[PDB]
Parts: sequence; C-alpha cells; structure tokens
Amino acid sequence: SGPVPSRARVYTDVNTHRPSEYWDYESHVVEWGNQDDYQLVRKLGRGKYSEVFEAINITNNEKVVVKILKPVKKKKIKREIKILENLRGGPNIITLADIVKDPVSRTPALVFEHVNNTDFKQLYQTLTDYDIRFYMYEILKALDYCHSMGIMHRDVKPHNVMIDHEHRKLRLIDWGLAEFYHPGQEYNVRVASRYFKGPELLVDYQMYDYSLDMWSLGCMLASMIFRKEPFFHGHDNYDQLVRIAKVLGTEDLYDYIDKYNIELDPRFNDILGRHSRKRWERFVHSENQHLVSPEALDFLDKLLRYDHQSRLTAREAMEHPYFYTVV
Ligand SMILES: O=P(O)(O)O[C@H]1[C@H](OP(=O)(O)O)[C@@H](OP(=O)(O)O)[C@H](OP(=O)(O)O)[C@@H](OP(=O)(O)O)[C@H]1OP(=O)(O)O
Ligand SMILES: Nc1ncnc2c1ncn2[C@@H]1O[C@H](COP(=O)(O)OP(=O)(O)O)[C@@H](O)[C@H]1O
Ligand SMILES: [Mg+2]
Repeated sequence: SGPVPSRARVYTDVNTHRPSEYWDYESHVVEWGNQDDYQLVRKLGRGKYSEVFEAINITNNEKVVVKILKPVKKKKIKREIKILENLRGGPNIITLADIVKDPVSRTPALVFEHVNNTDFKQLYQTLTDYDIRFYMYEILKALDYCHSMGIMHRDVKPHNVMIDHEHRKLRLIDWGLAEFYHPGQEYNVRVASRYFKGPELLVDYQMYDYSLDMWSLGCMLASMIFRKEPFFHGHDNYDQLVRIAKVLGTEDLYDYIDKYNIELDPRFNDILGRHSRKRWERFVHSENQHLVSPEALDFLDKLLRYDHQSRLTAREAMEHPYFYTVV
C-alpha cells in the first residue's frame, strides 16, 4: 500500500495554525534595497549557491557579510528570505540585516551580520570537552527555536555553523535549503550535504521532518568527540548508507525499513552486505579519549538512530546530562 506515513513528534501543527502569510513564501513581497550602502572588502567563501563577501556598511562603518546569490530558481530565493525574516532575532540564528541589489547588475544579495569565523578544520582540533558541550548547546538553542517556528534547516554541518571562538559566539547560517514543515508533506530527499544526510534521505523516505536536523547534529557531534571528520565518509549517496550501516548495523536498518514499509533501491543489493552494530566505545582512542565520556556516548546514541521518530528532539537533547555543566 506504499510507505507508512509519519509526522514530527513536536511542533507538528505550528504552520497549520498560522496564516498562509507566514509560510507562503511565493506570495511574500521582497523589497530590494540599494547595495551602494555596502562596500565589498574581500571574498570570504563561495558555495554551491553563492559568492560571499566581507563588506563595510558605509553609513555606520560596520563590518557585514554580503551573499551575492548564484543563478537559481527565484522561488528558492524567496523561500530563504521568508525563512530568514521569520527567524530574524532568534537565538544563534544568523541575522539578515538587509536585502539589496547592486544597481547595474541587479543580482540578488543578502546582507548578514558578520561572524569572525575560524574554519572548523583549524578550530575543531583545539576545542576542549567543555567547548564541545557549550557549542552543541548553542546549536540546539537555534534548532529548538527554528523547529518551534515550523522550519527544518536541512543543511546542518560544520561549514554552516559560524563560531567566533574568542567571543564564544555561534550562528547557524545558510538557510538556502531550509523548508517549512507541513505534516504529511512529501519533501525532496536531495537536500543536506552527503556526510550529514539522514538515513531517511538515503532510503528515499520523503515524509521526513525536523528530526533530519538532529541526525546531522549527531554526525557533527561524532566527528568532534572522536576527531574523525567526517564521521560517516561515503563516496556517493548509496555508499553513505553503507558507511552508516557499518556502524549502526544492518539489523536495525531492516527494522527501520519494515516499520515504514520502505522499498530499498536495487542499487543497495550488492553493496549493503551484513554488518553487526558497533559499540560507540570502539571509536575511543588516545587522541580523542579526553573528549569522550559516558554522557557524550549516551547522548550521541540517542541522536544517531535510523528511526527518525526515536531520535531526541532539540528540546529533549537540551535536557540531556551531557549539558549539565553548561550555562
Ligand atoms: O589520513 P589518510 O591516511 O589519508 O586516511 C584517511 C582516514 O584514515 P587513515 O589515515 O587511518 O587511513 C580514513 O579511514 P580510516 O583509515 O580511519 O579507516 C580514510 O578512509 P575512510 O574514511 O574511507 O575509511 C580517509 O578517506 P578516504 O581514503 O576515503 O579518502 C583518509 O582521509 P583523507 O581523505 O583525508 O586522506
Ligand atoms: N555571516 C557570515 N560570517 C562569516 N562568514 C560567512 C557568513 N556567512 C557566510 N559566510 C562564509 O561564506 C560561506 C558560504 O555561505 P552560505 O550562506 O553558507 O552559502 P551557500 O549556501 O552558497 O553555501 C560560508 O561557508 C562561510 O565561509
Ligand atoms: Mg553553506
């Protein structure tokens, strides 16, 4: 009779009870300001979807970030703007300061608050056990908030988490793949970045929810406490599920598929194999043992579960004993 339906265990009907103005991004009217107020300083990054620059707001001599958007569907631009406007001011959510267009190019550009980020490839190696607990709690404040606002980020990964370590400031950025949650909606599974994709996306289970972000957060946590980046290192989307099954095992994978009556794609036939569940303690080594604890492993175990419904919600995660030592 097809795959079994599913819905979020929390904030299930938040968009249903809100007027269409909130979630109907296609009908949202965007007012594009003049980019002449911003002087570009340097390239900060690029991305599948944009060229980002450090800039000065010439009216107040303040550093900002200008994200000049690459040629994609105008529907996607409107979605990112609406979500950023909806979440603006939320805890650890990047602040959209302005929406502008350069007068001659007319290229859509988003203006954000500047975060003096240290690339994760240089920063994660220097973090202490306390710092990992602290920054994970900061991401959880952002996720509990955006999930309460009926929004799934769908691209949680180190490159999308800006950290000003000197000021202990964290911002969740890149809301370009984010979507409104509507119970029963079948979403595109071609979201998130390979290493952080939840098993729901990999087995083409479309009725997913906020819990996808919790799998991605678990992938980040595992890479930080075990110093293994990325933790699940797939070479393609099918191999990504095989990397997961080499850790969580194939028995619990088949239980997940059966609970939701999912049909595994034939491409999995020759590559999945049979794998026993590996204990989390097997990833502890001399280089990472100072970041691992029974609380850390228990918390990781409750995030990295095939069954999206069994995973901790962001609010449940915030109540975990792993966070007792944080503010
Ligand atoms: O640092 P390298 O010698 O280049 O190897 C590493 C790493 O571990 P090793 O250092 O011990 O080889 C990973 O695997 P493990 O050995 O930890 O199992 C490995 O492979 P997987 O992630 O495929 O297991 C990974 O990536 P790959 O060989 O896929 O490129 C590769 O890292 P680099 O790609 O960064 O060199
Ligand atoms: N607010 C910011 N502060 C500092 N750097 C940023 C900021 N926003 C983006 N960047 C840099 O630009 C990159 C791409 O931005 P992002 O919004 O993530 O674009 P894309 O969706 O194209 O990947 C980031 O990974 C980061 O290095
Ligand atoms: Mg990005």
